[PDB]
Amino acid sequence: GSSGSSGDNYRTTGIATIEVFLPPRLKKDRKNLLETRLHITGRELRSKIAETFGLQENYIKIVINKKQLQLGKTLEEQGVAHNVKAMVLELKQSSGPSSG
Repeated sequence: GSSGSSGDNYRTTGIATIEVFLPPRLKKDRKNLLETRLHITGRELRSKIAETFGLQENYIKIVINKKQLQLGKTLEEQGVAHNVKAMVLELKQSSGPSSG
């Protein structure tokens, strides 16, 4: 429903290269780099990568520094700088409440 917000012309770009490491299942190409801002919420990432590689966002989890991506914290908050690395993990069987 309608699209188009914010603008720019001349101003430093708060972009940051991210290294996405897909599992030995998809295999698309060498180390995949993802260019994104830092202001974006960690959640946006988990979603970005997904959409990016058309993968799933509700079925994946980023990992950085043998830690988990803090979707509740901004890339900057958690501590995501430029030229960083990230791992793509696949959630486990999610049963939860039966579907009716």
